[PDB]
Amino acid sequence: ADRMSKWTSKRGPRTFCKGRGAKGTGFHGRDGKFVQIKEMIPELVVPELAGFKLKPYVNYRAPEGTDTPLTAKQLFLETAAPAIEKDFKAGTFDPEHLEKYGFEPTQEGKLFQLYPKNFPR
Amino acid sequence: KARGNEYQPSNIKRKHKHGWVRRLRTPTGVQVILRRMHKGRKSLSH
Amino acid sequence: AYEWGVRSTRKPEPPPLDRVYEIPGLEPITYAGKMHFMPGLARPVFPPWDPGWTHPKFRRLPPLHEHPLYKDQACYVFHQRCRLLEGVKQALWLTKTQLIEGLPEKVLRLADDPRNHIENQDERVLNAISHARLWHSTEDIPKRETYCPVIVDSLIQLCKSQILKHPSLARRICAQNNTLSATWNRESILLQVHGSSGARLNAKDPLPPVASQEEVEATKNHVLETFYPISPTMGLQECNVYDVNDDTGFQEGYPYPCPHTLYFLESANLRPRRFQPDQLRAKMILFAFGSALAQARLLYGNDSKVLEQPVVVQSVGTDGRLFQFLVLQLNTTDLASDEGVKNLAWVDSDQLLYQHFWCLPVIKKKVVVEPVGPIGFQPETFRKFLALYLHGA
Amino acid sequence: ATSVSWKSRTKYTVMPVKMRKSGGRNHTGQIQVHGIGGGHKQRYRMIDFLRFRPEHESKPGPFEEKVIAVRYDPCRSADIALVAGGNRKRWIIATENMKAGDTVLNSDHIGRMAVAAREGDAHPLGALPVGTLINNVESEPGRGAQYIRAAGTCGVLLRKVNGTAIIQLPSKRQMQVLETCIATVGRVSNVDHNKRVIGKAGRNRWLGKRPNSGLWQRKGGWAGRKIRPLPPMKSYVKLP
Amino acid sequence: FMKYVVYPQTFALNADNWYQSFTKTVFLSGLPPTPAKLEPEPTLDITALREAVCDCLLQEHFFLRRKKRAPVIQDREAIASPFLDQLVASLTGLLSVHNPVLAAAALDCKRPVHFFWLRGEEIIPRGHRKGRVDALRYQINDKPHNQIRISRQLPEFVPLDYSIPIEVPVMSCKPDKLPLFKRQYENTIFIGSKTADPLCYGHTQFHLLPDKLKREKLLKQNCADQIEVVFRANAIASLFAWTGAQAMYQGFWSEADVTRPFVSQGVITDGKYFSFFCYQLNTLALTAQADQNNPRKNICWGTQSKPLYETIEDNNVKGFNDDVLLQLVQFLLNRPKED
RNA sequence: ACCAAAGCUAGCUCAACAACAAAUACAAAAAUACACCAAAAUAAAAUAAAACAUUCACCUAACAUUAAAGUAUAGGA
RNA sequence: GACGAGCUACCCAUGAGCAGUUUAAAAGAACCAACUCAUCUAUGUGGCAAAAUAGUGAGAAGACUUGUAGGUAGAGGUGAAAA
RNA sequence: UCGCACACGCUUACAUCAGUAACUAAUAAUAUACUGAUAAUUAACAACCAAUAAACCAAAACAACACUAAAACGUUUAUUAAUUACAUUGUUAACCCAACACAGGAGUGCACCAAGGAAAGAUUAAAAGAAGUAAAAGGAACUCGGCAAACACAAACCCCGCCUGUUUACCAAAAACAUCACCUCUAGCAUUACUAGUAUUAGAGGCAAUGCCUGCCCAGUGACAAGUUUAACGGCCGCGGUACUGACCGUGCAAAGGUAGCAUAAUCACUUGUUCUCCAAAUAAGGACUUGUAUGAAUGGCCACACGAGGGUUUUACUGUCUCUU
RNA sequence: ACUAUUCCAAAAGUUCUUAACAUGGACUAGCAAUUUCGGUUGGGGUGACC
Ligand SMILES: [Mg+2]
Ligand SMILES: [Mg+2]
Ligand SMILES: [Mg+2]
Ligand SMILES: [Mg+2]
Ligand SMILES: [Mg+2]
Ligand SMILES: [Mg+2]
Ligand SMILES: [Mg+2]
Ligand SMILES: [Mg+2]
Ligand SMILES: [Mg+2]
Ligand SMILES: [Mg+2]
Ligand SMILES: [Mg+2]
Ligand SMILES: [Mg+2]
Ligand SMILES: [Mg+2]
Ligand SMILES: [Mg+2]
Ligand SMILES: [Mg+2]
Ligand SMILES: [Mg+2]
Ligand SMILES: [Mg+2]
Ligand SMILES: [Mg+2]
Ligand SMILES: [Mg+2]
Ligand SMILES: [Mg+2]
Ligand SMILES: [Mg+2]
Ligand SMILES: [Mg+2]
Ligand SMILES: [Mg+2]
Ligand SMILES: [Mg+2]
Ligand SMILES: [Mg+2]
Ligand SMILES: [Mg+2]
Ligand SMILES: [Mg+2]
Ligand SMILES: [Mg+2]
Ligand SMILES: [Mg+2]
Ligand SMILES: [Mg+2]
Ligand SMILES: [Mg+2]
Ligand SMILES: [Mg+2]
Ligand SMILES: [Mg+2]
Ligand SMILES: [Mg+2]
Ligand SMILES: [Mg+2]
Ligand SMILES: [Mg+2]
Ligand SMILES: [Mg+2]
Ligand SMILES: [Mg+2]
Ligand SMILES: [Mg+2]
Ligand SMILES: [Mg+2]
Ligand SMILES: [Mg+2]
Ligand SMILES: [Mg+2]
Ligand SMILES: [Mg+2]
Ligand SMILES: [Mg+2]
Ligand SMILES: [Mg+2]
Ligand SMILES: [Mg+2]
Ligand SMILES: [Mg+2]
Ligand SMILES: [Mg+2]
Ligand SMILES: [Mg+2]
Ligand SMILES: [Mg+2]
Ligand SMILES: [Mg+2]
Ligand SMILES: [Mg+2]
Ligand SMILES: [Mg+2]
Ligand SMILES: [Mg+2]
Ligand SMILES: [Mg+2]
Ligand SMILES: [Mg+2]
Ligand SMILES: [Mg+2]
Ligand SMILES: [Mg+2]
Ligand SMILES: [Mg+2]
Ligand SMILES: [Mg+2]
Ligand SMILES: [Mg+2]
Ligand SMILES: [Mg+2]
Ligand SMILES: [Mg+2]
Ligand SMILES: [Mg+2]
Repeated sequence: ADRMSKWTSKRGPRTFCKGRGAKGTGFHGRDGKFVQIKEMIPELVVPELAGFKLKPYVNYRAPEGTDTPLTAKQLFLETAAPAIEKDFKAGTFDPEHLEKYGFEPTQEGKLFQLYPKNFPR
Repeated sequence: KARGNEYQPSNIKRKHKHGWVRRLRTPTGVQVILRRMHKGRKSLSH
Repeated sequence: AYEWGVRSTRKPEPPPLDRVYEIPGLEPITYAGKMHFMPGLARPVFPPWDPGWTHPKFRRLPPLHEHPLYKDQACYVFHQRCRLLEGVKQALWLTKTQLIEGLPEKVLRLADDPRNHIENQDERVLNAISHARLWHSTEDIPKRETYCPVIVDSLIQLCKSQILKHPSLARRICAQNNTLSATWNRESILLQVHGSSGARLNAKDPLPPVASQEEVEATKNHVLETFYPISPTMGLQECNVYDVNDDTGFQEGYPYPCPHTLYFLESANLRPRRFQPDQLRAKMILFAFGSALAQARLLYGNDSKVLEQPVVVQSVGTDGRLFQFLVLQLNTTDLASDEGVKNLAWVDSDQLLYQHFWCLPVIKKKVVVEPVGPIGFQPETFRKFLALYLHGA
Repeated sequence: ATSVSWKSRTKYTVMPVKMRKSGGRNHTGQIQVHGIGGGHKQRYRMIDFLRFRPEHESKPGPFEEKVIAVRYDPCRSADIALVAGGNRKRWIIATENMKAGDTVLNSDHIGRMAVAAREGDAHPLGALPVGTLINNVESEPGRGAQYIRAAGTCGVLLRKVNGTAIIQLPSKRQMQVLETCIATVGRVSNVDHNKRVIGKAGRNRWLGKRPNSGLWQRKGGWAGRKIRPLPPMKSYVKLP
Repeated sequence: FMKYVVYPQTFALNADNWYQSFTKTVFLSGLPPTPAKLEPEPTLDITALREAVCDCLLQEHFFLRRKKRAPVIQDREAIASPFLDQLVASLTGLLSVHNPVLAAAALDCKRPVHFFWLRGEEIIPRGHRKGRVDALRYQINDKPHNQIRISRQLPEFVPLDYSIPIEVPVMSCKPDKLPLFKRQYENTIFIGSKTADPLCYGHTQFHLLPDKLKREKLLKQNCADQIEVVFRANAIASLFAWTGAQAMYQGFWSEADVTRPFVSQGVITDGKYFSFFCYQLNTLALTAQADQNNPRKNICWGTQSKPLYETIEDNNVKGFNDDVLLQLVQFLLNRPKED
């Protein structure tokens, strides 16, 4: 008997199989042969690094900065505000359709939706 | 004949009798879980 | 009417609906709001669930009537594994045929020819028996599923060795597991043999009809036996969706178009798993009949006529220890009537190859009484076997 | 805790079906009935006790069927016959001399003139003669037969009253039924079942039977030879 | 005791060099020296055999209808196996009319070839037996698609003392890194037939390649040369066992060595592509004991991989190579020397 | 002379006032497939009565506090 | 009032073993291994051991041994009754 | 000479290099078990790994064919089954359950060595104790008893069980229990037991096969339906007179008055009953006799086969049990 | 308490009937529950006595 130690695939019988938490890539086949779905395998999207200047570290005498965490409002000001005052001043403002400023009424259309959060990272 | 060897270890048996699942399946077992939480046991159950 | 369910098993009936569904105009407040069960809340009812897009695997099986090929006419299917109650009798009535005891005499004279035997016959056949029954397996006592096809194929190989003396035998090609679909009408009842037999030997050249016209005309007089209490249909599989088309395992213009010999193996270990030697005979009669009707409607067509050029097929069938030989001459494409001229079937049944075998020396009172090997050998059975192989040349 | 009965299958089949035997336990795991356990492994054959059972509801009339084979059954004392007709096979309980390659009649039809019974003949009682030997007898018409199934036993039709049969069960208790009900005419198979002798305790265990207890008791008041006048007659006739 | 199961068909990186290491085999590209001693036999019809071969190919890939498969992936394993069998079966009668040896023969259909042998040495790393010395053991369990069995031995391709500049590759590793696994169970030496059989000698074999080892799968895996090697490896295994069995069956073993070199042939097949092999076994002693001073080696000659046909379309076979048929006939025409 | 010995802190007592994140009920910590869910029935006895049978305060509830009062009453009285 | 049938009693599924010899016989038959029990003696008695060791013994195709996995719970279970 | 592997179960105890004054080893030496650092078992073996209809009555036992207890195991036809390199997971050990680095408990496949292993830290050669070998003459004279031991390993007769089986794990393996058989009672019937059964069946018990039998008693107490039952609980006699005994007679009392057997018994006491056999001698053993006033008939009586690690007695043979020890 | 019995009531009906459930109140058993088993005594018991 061991109470304290955690339960792993290594402790049990033959029949006990528990993955260590790697993610499942497929389903079982007809013949019993195992089937992978090309769309369940995470595909890393990597830019070409050669062309650009950036480094893992920074110069020491290079300055830090005044620390401003990004707020919803700041964002609204940088993006939405200028166009908004532009078209209310023109008087062409339409409170009905805000889509020209970048607002999205509901998220199910687009690829990566924020609230149900479709994407890993 | 000679005694004291009584416990023949089986994992399927260990977890089927004292397993977390099995406790939850019964009101009484829940009471157990609780009683153990209230005493702050490291191990709630197998 | 004692019913066959047990209430204790039958899937539990719905819990009687909470009484707040008994009140007209009233809104039962349910836990559907919390998406999990709660006590104290009335229980919700839910729409039959419709995942608007249908996943192929997880969906509720298509109800059977829905199918395009579905027909309302009851069709009795016969396939590889169907068991007939009265084997040869039923077989014949379905087939509108008459059986004769011996093989055709042509094949006989083939068999008995001093010329057509191998180099050392008994040596070779005994060695094929011993190999298949013992020598081919790692373990002492091999099972039937291995050794049966081994013996049949070893026979086939001893006969393939004759191509040197009789080089007309290059005209043949073997085929495994062949879709065969044969649909015909017999006396208001629709019968289709549909499925795969084990092994087909196809010939490039058709087979010469073995019945003299006297046989044909005398067959016209024969009264079919009737088994009253039993419908002729018993032992078949009723079906509401089928295709009526005449198919043999091949497309148009096949280089070895003409079915020659069919090979039916009984490979099972359990007794009741195999066929009784009678039902076997039936099964291969119907199937041989199929192989025949296929070509019949290929070279001539669906029209119901009596044949000016009689079809002939063969079948062998096996325990691996016991054989059934059969030759089938198709004479008629109209079977709806019972009263016409009938096809002919020769059947040599229950031809014992060897009596019994011993893989271990059988020992009594510290002596070896019986050595290992076969008890009894019938060169007769093989003679006929080779014979059926050799019939084209 | 809970257990499920093996007895769940809906389709009639002739093919022998595997079953889990329970020595003496109820669905709880308690022991209801002592003494049972450790039989030999047994398959169960599905027995049609409703002898007149029209195959297709389209053609209603009186049957004939054929005896294909007669086999030993583990479940009952009786020998069973595998009988087929039309497109169906069914096991029914075999009368004493029923043998393979045979013809057996079923009829629900009641004629005035009665009839001459072969053994395997299944008939409405009221259409039988008044001294016949009967078995596999049904209680209420359409129900399926319950009474008189055991090996070597047979009942007897006594008289016919008011469109109702009176018969005599093997306990020698008499039973009052509608005449409309089906019974088979004869005695059940294997009539020497009585005289079989279990040779050794073993055979008794082979039957699935565990020893009596070893607790010694005194015989209570209930013991003795009791002499009772016969119990009155069972009437399944429901009065208007 | 404990042994390594050596599979013929393998996903291992370079199996060839490894199996040479095991078996004491030396690999020679190109077919064995042509035995110019041939009599003027080749009266053979290449049109009749083009006919015969494409009969099978077409029955399989076109005419013959199977109960419809939902995959549509048209498994090359279930596709080729019947073509292969029916091909050997067909060709046998035909070429045997010229070469009667094959009339007396028995054709083996998917049946096991087993072999068991000792090689090399080990100081055992772990266990309570740690530090002790143990022989390394291997067992080949094989199930060739077809074999051919005869009542007399086939002629040696070179003498028994014949030597080559090329030396057997010594891998620096334990075989586990291949990967290889130790699993012990009954050790069988088997030819496909028990010792009692009148046919003690193998002619050729036919190995259909399993699905894992398809070409396409290999090029998907970023595997290039492997396509060739997969073939190689297989031969060097099966053939070896095939030969060894025979030797063992004749009473030879690691301490009796061998008097007369043993030879068999093999044909390895992806349903489209072929390769042709010859094994001449010389040394049966791979036991370090007999091995220390032992000069001789075991040899396999083999064919570069190669297609039969190209792209069957609508009952026609477009691409075709007689070369294939020619070496096939070569093999199938091989004879026991006569006295 | 060994073994030993001494420290005053850790906290306690009584009383007033009023690290995400993943994963977790498959054999918990295992992303992913077709169902079912859920439920309640007086507290008892030890003990007092010198035994034990009716009865035996507190033991559930809130209601406090100073009295009326150990009174009216209830009790194998 | 919880907790226990991984020991043991009894089932329920589900696997597995029984060589040789004698026998017309796989017959709760004989002989005798593995296996299973535990007769009789001697050791042992804070033991090697909270019931063992050595000899010696009965059974050994059966009401036989045994694996894994379920089942019955104390006012009860289970029992070829020894509370 | 208990070896290799697997399952189960154990968890790093395995591997390499370095350390050990002390801690583990019940001592040391050194290291599979103490310490530290660093590594490590790689999938083809194994786990994961489809449904719904439909035909199929027909055992495994080298399976020819049968036996009775009636026996697990899947083929094919049809309907749909995400189609696509590589999924995930177990792979070390000298190991586990007994508080121990325990003479014990531990399933399967192969082997009897090709594998594994050491009974003795060093001497001495007292007593006593343990285990073993041998012993003159004698051969059970020992002793509760031939227990143990033996160059023996044979016969016989009894009581009790009929038999193979089971029982008090750890003081009882039996004459207890069970059991084939025989017998009573209770049951006329349907979806979870009994039972997918139906009175030749199924339950509550009794007594123990076979063979011969099983006598009389319903008043009491039950039990059943006032009446009936003992193969239900339970019972089954006096007191005098007569040819030492009493067939016969008187009279009373009971529901009936104990029969057939059997008998000093595994049967209160008397009691080492009387006599015959066995022995030189027997409170033993067997045979008879027998009122046992307390035997006795399914709470079973009586013989009898086979059987018994049951309990007694004889003989053969054998011996260190013993003379009497060495 | 419970399991069966038998009954009056209650409920539904007929002008006195009862199918399964089923309540109150009785009865008869089975299965059972709570509790006790006095003192003296030339030790206790039996006797005798209080
Ligand atoms: Mg613990
Ligand atoms: Mg595990
Ligand atoms: Mg494990
Ligand atoms: Mg393991
Ligand atoms: Mg413990
Ligand atoms: Mg155990
Ligand atoms: Mg039964
Ligand atoms: Mg009984
Ligand atoms: Mg009893
Ligand atoms: Mg947590
Ligand atoms: Mg009390
Ligand atoms: Mg008190
Ligand atoms: Mg007190
Ligand atoms: Mg109280
Ligand atoms: Mg258990
Ligand atoms: Mg045996
Ligand atoms: Mg025996
Ligand atoms: Mg001794
Ligand atoms: Mg013995
Ligand atoms: Mg014996
Ligand atoms: Mg359990
Ligand atoms: Mg519990
Ligand atoms: Mg028991
Ligand atoms: Mg007792
Ligand atoms: Mg007692
Ligand atoms: Mg541990
Ligand atoms: Mg130390
Ligand atoms: Mg290992
Ligand atoms: Mg010492
Ligand atoms: Mg001494
Ligand atoms: Mg001594
Ligand atoms: Mg002496
Ligand atoms: Mg004496
Ligand atoms: Mg004395
Ligand atoms: Mg004496
Ligand atoms: Mg003795
Ligand atoms: Mg001695
Ligand atoms: Mg005595
Ligand atoms: Mg006994
Ligand atoms: Mg026995
Ligand atoms: Mg004891
Ligand atoms: Mg015991
Ligand atoms: Mg004892
Ligand atoms: Mg008796
Ligand atoms: Mg007894
Ligand atoms: Mg009375
Ligand atoms: Mg007398
Ligand atoms: Mg007498
Ligand atoms: Mg006495
Ligand atoms: Mg008496
Ligand atoms: Mg009596
Ligand atoms: Mg009595
Ligand atoms: Mg008694
Ligand atoms: Mg008595
Ligand atoms: Mg006897
Ligand atoms: Mg004895
Ligand atoms: Mg005994
Ligand atoms: Mg015994
Ligand atoms: Mg009280
Ligand atoms: Mg007193
Ligand atoms: Mg007193
Ligand atoms: Mg006194
Ligand atoms: Mg005194
Ligand atoms: Mg007194």
